[PDB]
Amino acid sequence: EAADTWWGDKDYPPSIVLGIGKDVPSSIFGVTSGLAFAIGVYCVAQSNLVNILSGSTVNGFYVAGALLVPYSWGLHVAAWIQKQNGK
Amino acid sequence: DVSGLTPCKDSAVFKKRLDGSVKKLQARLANYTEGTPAYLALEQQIDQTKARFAKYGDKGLLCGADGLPHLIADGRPDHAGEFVIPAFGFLYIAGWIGWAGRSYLQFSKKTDKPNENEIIINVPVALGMMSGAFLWPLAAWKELINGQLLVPGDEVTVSPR
Amino acid sequence: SASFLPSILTPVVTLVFPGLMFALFFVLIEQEE
Amino acid sequence: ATKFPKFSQALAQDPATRRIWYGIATAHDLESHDGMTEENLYQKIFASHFGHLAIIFLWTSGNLFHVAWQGNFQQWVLNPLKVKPIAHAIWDPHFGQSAIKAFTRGGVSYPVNIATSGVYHWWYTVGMRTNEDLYFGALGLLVLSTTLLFAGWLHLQPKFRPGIAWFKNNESRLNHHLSGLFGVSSLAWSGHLIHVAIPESRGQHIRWNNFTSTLPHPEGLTPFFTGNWGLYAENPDTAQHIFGTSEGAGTAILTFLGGFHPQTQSMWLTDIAHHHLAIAVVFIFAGHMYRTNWGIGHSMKEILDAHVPPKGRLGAGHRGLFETITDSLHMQLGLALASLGVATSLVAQHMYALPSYAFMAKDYVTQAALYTHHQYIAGFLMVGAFAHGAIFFVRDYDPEVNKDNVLARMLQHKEAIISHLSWVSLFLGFHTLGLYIHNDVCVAFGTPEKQILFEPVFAQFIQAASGKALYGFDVLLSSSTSAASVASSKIWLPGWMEAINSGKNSLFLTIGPGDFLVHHAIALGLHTTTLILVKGALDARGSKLMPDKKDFGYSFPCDGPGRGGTCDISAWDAFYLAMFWMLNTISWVTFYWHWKHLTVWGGNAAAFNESSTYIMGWLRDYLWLNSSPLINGYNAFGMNAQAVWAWMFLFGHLIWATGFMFLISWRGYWQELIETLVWAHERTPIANLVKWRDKPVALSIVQARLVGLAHFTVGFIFTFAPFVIASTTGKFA
Amino acid sequence: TSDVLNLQIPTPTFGGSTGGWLRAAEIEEKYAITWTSKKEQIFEMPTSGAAIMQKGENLLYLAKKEQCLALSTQLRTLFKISDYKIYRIFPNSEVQYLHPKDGVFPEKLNEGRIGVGNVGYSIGKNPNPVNVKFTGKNTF
Amino acid sequence: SHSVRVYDTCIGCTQCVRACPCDVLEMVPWDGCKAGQIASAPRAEDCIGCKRCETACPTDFLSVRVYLGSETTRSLGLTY
Amino acid sequence: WLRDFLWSQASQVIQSYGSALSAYGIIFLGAHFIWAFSLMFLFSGRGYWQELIESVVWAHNKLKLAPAIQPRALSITQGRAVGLAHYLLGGIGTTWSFFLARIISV
Amino acid sequence: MITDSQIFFALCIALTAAVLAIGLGRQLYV
Ligand code: CLA
Ligand code: CLA
Ligand code: CLA
Ligand code: CLA
Ligand code: CLA
Ligand code: CLA
Ligand SMILES: CCCCCC(=O)OC\C(C=C=C1C(C)(C)C[C@H](OC(C)=O)C[C@@]1(C)O)=C/C=C/C(C)=C/C=C/C=C(C)/C=C/C=C(\C)C(=O)C[C@@]12O[C@]1(C)C[C@@H](O)CC2(C)C
Ligand SMILES: CC1=C(/C=C/C(C)=C/C=C/C(C)=C/C=C/C=C(C)/C=C/C=C(C)/C=C/C2=C(C)CCCC2(C)C)C(C)(C)CCC1
Ligand SMILES: CC1=C(/C=C/C(C)=C/C=C/C(C)=C\C=C\C=C(C)\C=C\C=C(C)\C=C\C2=C(C)CCCC2(C)C)C(C)(C)CCC1
Ligand SMILES: CC1=C(C/C=C(\C)CCC[C@H](C)CCC[C@H](C)CCCC(C)C)C(=O)c2ccccc2C1=O
Ligand code: SF4
Ligand code: SF4
Repeated sequence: EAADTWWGDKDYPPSIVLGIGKDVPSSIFGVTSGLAFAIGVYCVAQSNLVNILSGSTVNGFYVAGALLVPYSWGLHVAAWIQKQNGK
Repeated sequence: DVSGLTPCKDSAVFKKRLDGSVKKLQARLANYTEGTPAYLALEQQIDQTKARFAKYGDKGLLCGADGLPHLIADGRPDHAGEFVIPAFGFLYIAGWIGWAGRSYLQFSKKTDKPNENEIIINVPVALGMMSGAFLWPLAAWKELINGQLLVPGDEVTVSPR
Repeated sequence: SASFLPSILTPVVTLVFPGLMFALFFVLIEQEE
Repeated sequence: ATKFPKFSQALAQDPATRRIWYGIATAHDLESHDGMTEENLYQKIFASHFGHLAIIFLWTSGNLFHVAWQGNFQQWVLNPLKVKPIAHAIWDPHFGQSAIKAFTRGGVSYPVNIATSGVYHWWYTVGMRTNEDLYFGALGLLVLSTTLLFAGWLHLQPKFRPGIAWFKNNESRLNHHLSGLFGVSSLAWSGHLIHVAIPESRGQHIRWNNFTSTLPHPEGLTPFFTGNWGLYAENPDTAQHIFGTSEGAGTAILTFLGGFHPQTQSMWLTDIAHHHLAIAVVFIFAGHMYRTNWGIGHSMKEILDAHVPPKGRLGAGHRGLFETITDSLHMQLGLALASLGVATSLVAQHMYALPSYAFMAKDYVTQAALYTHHQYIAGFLMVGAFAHGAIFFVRDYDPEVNKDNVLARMLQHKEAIISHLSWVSLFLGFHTLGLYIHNDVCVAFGTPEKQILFEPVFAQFIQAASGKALYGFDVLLSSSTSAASVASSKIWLPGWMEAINSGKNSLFLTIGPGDFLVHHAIALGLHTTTLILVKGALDARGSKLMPDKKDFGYSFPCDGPGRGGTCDISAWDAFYLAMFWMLNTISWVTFYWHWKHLTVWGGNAAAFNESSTYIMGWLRDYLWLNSSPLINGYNAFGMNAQAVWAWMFLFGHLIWATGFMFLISWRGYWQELIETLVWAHERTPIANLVKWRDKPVALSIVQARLVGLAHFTVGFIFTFAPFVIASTTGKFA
Repeated sequence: TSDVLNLQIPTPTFGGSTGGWLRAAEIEEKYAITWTSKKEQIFEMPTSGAAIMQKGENLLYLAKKEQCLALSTQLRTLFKISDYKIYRIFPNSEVQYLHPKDGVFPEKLNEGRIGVGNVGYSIGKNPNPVNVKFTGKNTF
Repeated sequence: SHSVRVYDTCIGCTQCVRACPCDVLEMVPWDGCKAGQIASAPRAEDCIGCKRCETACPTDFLSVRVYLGSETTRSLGLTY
Repeated sequence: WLRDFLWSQASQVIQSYGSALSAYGIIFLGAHFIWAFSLMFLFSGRGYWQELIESVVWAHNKLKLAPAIQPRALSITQGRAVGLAHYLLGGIGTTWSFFLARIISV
Repeated sequence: MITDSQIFFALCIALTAAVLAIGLGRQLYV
């Protein structure tokens, strides 16, 4: 089946909501959240500071780095979850 | 200006509509003898048409490509003679009517025959609430803060679901 | 020669087939235990 | 037993004619049949899915075969703007001579129907050029239908019936659907476009015998493997391409110019393949989400059980929604119909807004018919979704499983929802009817300058923000040296701005006060239909007038004349009432679209802009004016090719009218009439030897409502379709 | 009483109506009502028209139980007759006694009747129809 | 045939039995109310479903309930 | 009939706007509105309207606005009578305006 | 132009599809 993930009677979700990252401490989550946010904002800024062109200027590294902005949202949420859990 | 519209005082199609509107009544005017009240009524209609078109030109309305005034319900301050000021007027009047009805409902509930006070209105008390509903935004706010405007919710009947 | 197929199939299908289906369906309706 | 409702012992013992009607009407209600288990129900539904899919592919194969056999595809390819596409040939022994000469049109010499479904343009874009190609596609779909029928037969066999645990595997099914059925199919369509349809647009002839040795790109897998993916975008088709030939053509397979092909007035074929490739990659990644057999992935139960706001804002969150959705096929079906209705309304908007098939937006008849088609189907699916939600509430909703759920709280405050829908509907109806009647009286009294005409500044602002530059708002895309206008200025902007700022496209039609008023009417229709459907769904389990409505089922006639009267109290009656409102609002939408495009196509948009603000303008300039080619299809002086549309117009009128029979007159009158007829047949000589097996009775109340509603709807469709086809055909503009 | 009916009881004098029993009364099911009168008078038939009821004992054949009970209601609320008996005649000449079953009217209490269909809780405590799914039974 | 049920909110005021046109209902002894009687439905095969009993019940949300079900020659009220 | 009577003779009543016969066009449109408004009562039933009235009464009770004379839906006979009266009024009005605007102008 | 042999081949395939449709409908059965 699955795990009891409901936390409606508690002020914070349990640590098992993080799945494979349920044991990562809060400090690593926050530092990686800040780093991922900075790198992703830099990568998406490299698409408006420099005009993205039809094939000439696409730079797939900036595309792969652009996915860190939604990843940075999940990391700072998981940082709060581990902090309330004491980990 | 807004949405490519021109002012009605600077629109040629508006003036063409003016000329057509007065020319139709002038053509209707030619089969009546002067001094007859039909002739006076028709020239009064012509004067009223001219006054209406002059007022629409002077008020600052915007006409489109069809030469008809277009109202801007945006909320801009220069078009507050449109929707917004009649909006405030209607909101005040509708709140007045609703508060007068609610006050008379409270009074008729507090009497011995609530049913007979609604088909046969207590006219002095009804006029009292009706005239006293002029300060409805303040009285309604006082009742909302005092907790008399709203039933808690566990006291109103509800369907089983 | 494919100029015969409308005049063959359209009457056969459209008339004969649903008439037999209506008769068969009515018989299957009214049969009992 | 041997009686016809073998699935209902209750219906088989009915001595009347109600048995036949209710056995036909309840054949597919697999949940209520006698001795039905869950596993057998799921297996029968799987087999019925296979049969229905085979029916779909047989229908498409029939379309292909008839266009290949009796069509003029050969002549239509050479001249698409002047040759009428052909649906099929006509065989009728009822025709006179003049009907045979009248229906003999196109390049052929036999009586024939002109196709208004746009299948010619669609096949012409995707690489079809000869009748042999259409015939081979018909054979392939025939073999596919045969295979699907055999699969449906096979999965009812004792060793091939899947278990109940296989059907409720949500993670595996969604993974496979999202990856395969969406992404791999989109990837295969992009491959077909690049290999066949794009070379056919450039004059090359690519078929099954030479596609494996002809390179779609001059380099071929070298820009893809090396990473120089921009080499596939270089040298696009110039704006002198001439579709089907090679002058001014390019060697690009994945571009994003944006806008329209200048000759065909449709989107670039290289944009579509690129779009499909992107959607393919996105859908494969999205299907890589749920845990099936290898540890990684999500559990859908944990996601739903976790999503509880911290301090009781949404109650217990979404706890228990996983168990209710999997165990109730009515909730899954309702979600599916709601999403599909949104999808087909979206295709209705986007196929006239952004045409993708070559030489459409110039036929105008396929353009009208496809839009009205998809909008009516959208309304039907939208009503069905709420109907199945009501059915789910009646016989699938567990209150103890959903304790303090996000779904039970919907029933907790249902009165607020119904009352606020009532307020919105009453406000919208009051105000838009008052404005329309005000404009009517002002125009009638000779003073059109006194009309209340509100300029739709919000939607015009949206059009300006998309790039339209006649409203003078000068914002975002309409203004150069803006962040939005600079960031996309060298990918898709110039084609989009040259397509949005011209007056020949349907991209963001210029809108005035009539558009404002009719949009408010559309919002009124949507809110009132939502009112009826939501009230039926939420009061399906009971109300003050009937607190035990769940015991009587989803559909029942009434609860008697007691305690005031209980006519039309079930949720099925709420569906029956909302059907009329759906038909009304879809008619409003299609009237608005048809009149606006009729005025735009004729170069006379001022007629709409002046006459759409009042009701008499609609009545005398759209309906009365455009019925003249339709009702003159046949008259006292002869007939022409629109005689069939005139006949179908009167046909839809008569069906819509005879619906009012069953909708207004109710059972008692007819039951007494039937009893008098029974005496008449029993007490006449010669004819009393013929004896009925089933005792004739009047139609039941719910059956009568269904029959009258079906009549109303069929007459509605069959009186709007001939008008929307013949009025556009009778004007050519 | 018991399942016996006197077939030779005189009938009310009636001129014949087009409201009588059809072919499915000699085939499926037929009903009769017998009552005792004190005087010769005129009553309205449930199948339209007027008939004279005989002084003494009367017998009248109808097609459904509703007609017999409507006639009994007429014989009660009007001129007072309260000893009517309603039967059910089968095509094989078998009669079954229906009204005044236990000998007394159903509105009056009679010791010896067993409650049928009584439910030991209020109507708002019926089970949900989800709990009876795929079982064949109902929540009544 | 329709199914008729009588719930324990009965007060024994006998109006359902009088309102019945098909002799479906009758009064049986009981001890749960002041009148000492509860309605019963021993002849539900003669039910036609006209719900005249439910109109005659004075209790809030009626104690005698008729659920429409299978249709026979009696519940349809057919004279032919 | 449809083409040569109704469609051909409604030209006088639909083009009467801006002239002395414009009241006939106004009454034409209004009688169409009333005739269509009749089908609301003629097709629907009392119980749906009673439940909708309950939903409105909840909001009124919430804002202390419940009338002592309790609002009820129209009875079944009254609903049929209202629908029939509206149907007859709309039909007779449409025919009245159509005939008068046609025959006055020709 | 579609030849007669092609039309008869399509008719044969449709006949086989009809027999399989009858088989499926009688496997769901009445
Ligand atoms: C003064 C009395 C009064 C007041 C304060 C309200 C207040 C309200 N009504 Mg309401 N209503 C009333 C009378 C009143 N109603 C009457 C008489 C009817 C029957 C015609 C209705 C029918 C009605 C419906 C059907 C709906 C509302 C709704 C609403 C709510 C939203 C506002 C709205 O839609 O207004 C619109 C009001 C009307 C259309 C009715 C106005 C009728 C007259 C003009 C008002 C009565 C004045 C009264 C005769 C004054 C006599 C008192 C005097 C002796 C001092 C709001 C709580 C809506 C709701 O639930 O939203 C949450 C909704 O759907 N009402
Ligand atoms: C569902 C698709 C479909 C539809 C609506 C039609 C419709 C029509 N076909 Mg047809 N046809 C189809 C598929 C279809 N065809 C296919 C796939 C073939 C290839 C074998 C043909 C081959 C064909 C020929 C050769 C001829 C027609 C003709 C006709 C016309 C007269 C009806 C008739 O005699 O049909 C007879 C059709 C057949 C014997 C072939 C069977 C049709 C398909 C396979 C059955 C699909 C059933 C469908 C799913 C509905 C199921 C429910 C149903 C049982 C109620 C009519 C317009 C005639 C014509 O042109 O008249 C002018 C004619 O001569 N058809
Ligand atoms: C990758 C593997 C795969 C694939 C391809 C499929 C494919 C399918 N499964 Mg399936 N399934 C799978 C794995 C897979 N399954 C697994 C592993 C399980 C078990 C866990 C199941 C369990 C399962 C069940 C229980 C059922 C299916 C069903 C279906 C069919 C859906 C009906 C249909 O045709 O929709 C096709 C839909 C699309 C192609 C997309 C529609 C949505 C888009 C938005 C439409 C618009 C796109 C585009 C614009 C269209 C325009 C085209 C043109 C006109 C211009 C389809 C054939 C159902 C069925 O029919 O049974 C026979 C069914 O009941 N499957
Ligand atoms: C040591 C690390 C390393 C690095 C940095 C590279 C770098 C590169 N390799 Mg490479 N390679 C490596 C190890 C490495 N290789 C090894 C160990 C092998 C096996 C012996 C190969 C075999 C290989 C082949 C066969 C090819 C390359 C190619 C390339 C170039 C592709 C550039 C690009 O944008 O990709 C384009 C990116 C994409 C098409 C998509 C990117 C998404 C990911 C990275 C896809 C990864 C594969 C994916 C999982 C699907 C494979 C599953 C399979 C079962 C189907 C790039 C220079 C290609 C080339 O042209 O070289 C000049 C090429 O054809 N490599
Ligand atoms: C994917 C879509 C889908 C699916 C799977 C179902 C499936 C189901 N629906 Mg359903 N439904 C749908 C869409 C769907 N519906 C839509 C879109 C609507 C809104 C219109 C509805 C409205 C609806 C209602 C209101 C009800 C169902 C019910 C049911 C269930 C039994 C079906 C039954 O007995 O019909 C058997 C088949 C028939 C009755 C055939 C009737 C034929 C119709 C009336 C058309 C006839 C007109 C004809 C074409 C005229 C010819 C014109 C010509 C002369 C010119 C079944 C689970 C019923 C149920 O059991 O729920 C508890 C129920 O009460 N559905
Ligand atoms: C043209 C025909 C017509 C019209 C006008 C209506 C009108 C209405 N229907 Mg309706 N209906 C119809 C046909 C029609 N129906 C048919 C054929 C059916 C199928 C049976 C239904 C089924 C149906 C259902 C099932 C429902 C409605 C509902 C409604 C109401 C929607 C709210 C609204 O627009 O308030 C605007 C009010 C009107 C348009 C009525 C006219 C009132 C006056 C005359 C307007 C005058 C303008 C101006 C304000 C004058 C100033 C007043 C002055 C004293 C100052 C409204 C009363 C819904 C409802 O009641 O929700 C609240 C609802 O649930 N109807
Ligand atoms: C090195 C940096 C140092 C400073 C930063 C930092 O570390 O602070 C971390 C921190 C606070 C903290 C700290 C603690 C952790 C609590 C404790 C630390 O002490 C330790 C070690 O214990 C100190 C401190 C103060 O740091 C808080 C972090 C907050 C954070 C990181 C908030 C991200 C929101 C993301 C959003 C809203 C994304 C929207 C994303 C959007 C809108 C999109 O995706 C749009 C999208 O188009 C995109 C862009 C790409 C496309 O593909 C996809 C689409 C189209 C959808
Ligand atoms: C009865 C019932 C049911 C059903 C329900 C329904 C039917 C619903 C519907 C619903 C719906 C039908 C919804 C809709 C929605 C929509 C939406 C939600 C939309 C959104 C959109 C968006 C978000 C967008 C945005 C944007 C963009 C992105 C672009 C640009 C612009 C803009 C900003 C606008 C069920 C079965 C569940 C069960 C229970 C009961
Ligand atoms: C700015 C503007 C605009 C907008 C507006 C809006 C958006 C609004 C909103 C509004 C809202 C969103 C509201 C809400 C509300 C809520 C509530 C909740 C209310 C309530 C009320 C009440 C409760 C009342 C009561 C009363 C009184 C006080 C008086 C009378 C009587 C009675 C009792 C009824 C527009 C664009 C149009 C135009 C321009 C201007
Ligand atoms: C709408 C409707 C109702 C609800 C109708 C009600 C409650 C009538 C309300 C009467 C009002 C209060 C009378 C006054 C109407 C307006 C307040 C005044 C409008 C004035 C215009 C001329 C502008 C039913 O009760 C009903 C019953 C049976 C079959 C169909 C229906 C039915 O269709
Ligand atoms: S018999 Fe007809 S009018 Fe009477 S409650 Fe039933 S559905 Fe309503
Ligand atoms: S439904 Fe009619 S016959 Fe049956 S018990 Fe009630 S009142 Fe008597």
